[PDB]
Formats: sequence, C-alpha cells, structure tokens
Amino acid sequence: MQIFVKTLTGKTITLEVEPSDTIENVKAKIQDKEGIPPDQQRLIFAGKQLEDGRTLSDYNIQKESTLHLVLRLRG
Amino acid sequence: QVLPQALYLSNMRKAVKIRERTPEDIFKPTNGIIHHFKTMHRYTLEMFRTCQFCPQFREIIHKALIDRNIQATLESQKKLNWCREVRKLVALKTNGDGNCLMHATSQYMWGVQDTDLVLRKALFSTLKETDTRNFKFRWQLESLKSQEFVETGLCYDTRNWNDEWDNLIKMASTDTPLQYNSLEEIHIFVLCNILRRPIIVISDKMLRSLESGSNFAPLKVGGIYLPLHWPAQECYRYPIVLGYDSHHFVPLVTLKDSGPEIRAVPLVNRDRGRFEDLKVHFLTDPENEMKEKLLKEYLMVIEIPVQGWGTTHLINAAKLDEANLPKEINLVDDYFELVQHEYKKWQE
Repeated sequence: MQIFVKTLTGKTITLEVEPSDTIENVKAKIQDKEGIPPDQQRLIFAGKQLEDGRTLSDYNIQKESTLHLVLRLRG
Repeated sequence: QVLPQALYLSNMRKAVKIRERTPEDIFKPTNGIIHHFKTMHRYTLEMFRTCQFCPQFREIIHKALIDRNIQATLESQKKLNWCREVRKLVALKTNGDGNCLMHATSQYMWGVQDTDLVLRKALFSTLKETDTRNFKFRWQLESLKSQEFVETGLCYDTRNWNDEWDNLIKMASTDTPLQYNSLEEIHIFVLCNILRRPIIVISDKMLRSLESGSNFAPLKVGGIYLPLHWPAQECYRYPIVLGYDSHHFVPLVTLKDSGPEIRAVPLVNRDRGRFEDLKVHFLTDPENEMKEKLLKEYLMVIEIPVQGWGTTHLINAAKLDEANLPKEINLVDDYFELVQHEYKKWQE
C-alpha cells in the first residue's frame, strides 16, 4: 500500500508499506530515502505520536493516509 | 601537510595544563544554584593571522585547521561572513565523536577540546542531580511552537513530556549509543547558563531534500542562547559563536589581524531582502515581551551601517571579545611559532 509522510515545510513523500509494518519499519524506509536517523524522527497521526513498537494497522492507518513528520535533529 | 589539524596538538602539555584547570574552576554551590565556572568562562580565543603568507601556503594552513565543509556551506548560503562591515569568522575543525557541542565551545574559550568530558559531565549533573523545572518549562513552551503541535494536531499527555524530558537527560550522559550521544538546543541553553555566557549559533535555516532539492524541514538550532537563570550583571557579555551544519558543531573564531572591519557578529540574517532577527531561544512570555531589553543586557549591542537592498541600512550586532588568553595557556602562540618555522622551510 501507499501512504504519505508530510513535513512542516509541506514537503510530502510517498512510502510503500504493508498494514503489518511497525512504525520503526516506516521510520526505516524514511531514513533510507532522506538520510535521517530513526531516533530523530517523530511521526504523528490523528493527534497521536506514533510509537515505534505498534503496527500501522494498530493506529488504523490505511491506504493513502498522511502521516506528519517532525524532526528532533541532533548535533 | 606537516601542520597539525588541531591547535592544541602544538603543545599537548600546555593543553593538559588547561584541561586540568577547568575542573577545579567549576563552583558547585550548596544553595541550589546551577553549578558554574568561577573565572575561565571569560576567556576568548582569536585565531592567528594568515593573510601574511603566500597564497599557496595559506591553503595548507587553511586545509589543516579550518573545517572547509562547514565553512563552504555556511558562506555560500549567505549565512556566514555576509556582512562587509565586520571581520571574518572561520570554523575550527572539531572532533565528531558526538560531543562536538562541548568540543566547539571549549575551543572557542580555551583552544582545547572537551577531551576529559569536563563540560559534558557538567551538563549532565545539572540535569540529573538538581531541580530542572524552569528548564523543562522553557523547553515545553518552545517545543509547542517549534514542533508546531497546532499544525500537526499533536496532543501530549503528561507522560509524553516526561519520557521526552528523561530522554534529553539521558542524552546528556557519557553513555555509548558515535562515542557519545549528540545533543540539541535545550542542552545548549543549559550549557550557556553553566558558563554564564551567551551562545550564538550560526546555521542554515532549512534542511534540504536529497530527492527534490526542495525544503524538507527547518533547522531550529540557529539563534541566540542567553544565560537567563542569572542576572546579566553576573554574566560575561561577550558571546560564544558556534557554527552548525550536517549535525556538527564548530567554533566560529575571528582572525586576530582585524582591518577597519568591526569585531562584531550581526544579530540578523539577510534571507530574502529582509533583515530577519535571529531566534532568541527558550524565552518565557514576559521575557519575549522585553526581548530587546534582554538582548541589550546579556550582550553589547551596537548599530552597524550596512549596504541595504543601493542604500544604507542599520542593523543590530553584538560586539565580540578580543583574545585574552595569557601566554601560559595560549596554544595559538605555540601553533603560530610552529607555522613560522615551517614557513621558513617551505621557502626552499
């Protein structure tokens, strides 16, 4: 399935996922695309900050959903 | 290539003499105040002159000491050395072991890296061993607007803040993940209160996308960090200037040989024909209401005429400290004598 991750600039990236993938899985594919480490990612959906352990379907995230990405960048 | 890549490598014994003074200069008061430095936070390193030597020999010096990647990124992005009215700044190379914030800061004041983890350990104890309620307050308030909770629609329970705050406390420790955890803005702000000295961070405004070259996310690290847990009269009013790029911190030191150009950093970025103020970090609502009066207290603000978008424009800048390191603890003196000795041999 396809989902969307949207950043605070409005930039929106398309991800290829299954409803069974964990959030860290989702975070991993993001890292591989834009070179951003998982610990520095925060994914929000429907007001909740998504936890790394839970499944995409656990948050009832379906085809063509949009996630929000906020970055806790470190140095 | 014979020249070392770090100033302290000229006289490691002197660098050890310095690194052994920092721990004994920290005062741990019994009252509950943040622990801080007695005297050494007032030191400032300026970098020796290079324009004297020939062009080819300027490169071997510049290649050895200066972080070319952070220098080139910030300069070509109109963020560093954009103002023709002020002296130049150069980024000293900094170890990337995950402690560059402490490495860059100790280099700006002393010339040595935080090899013995003195600054890093001083940061961790403050967060771990003392009350941090005011820090957590300021951090919550900024995070709400920074991470744009209203925009993303996010809600944080009380546990969400606690877990994120405990994680920032664990980040300050010296535990292995690089060798050490990287740090973020709130750690800079705690650090500046430990030093009683402001920290200006010069960086780009936005992180770019590897796919489209378009803007991906904002970098929020640039801006001013004021030691607001102290009366400004008990603080050193000359700032520490750090450069940020590619999740790396470096000190932005100024050249000792200053022409007519003024020794000051502009407190304003020129983004798109507009003189944008630097973000003043972690203020409270009353403090934000008197933002300029606070700036004029924790810094030494002056007005600098600059070329405006065929006209002259008046911007606010903060005066910068002159090099005040005594000979006994001046690693730049030693490195300069090492440069001159090699420059004699290079002429053969």
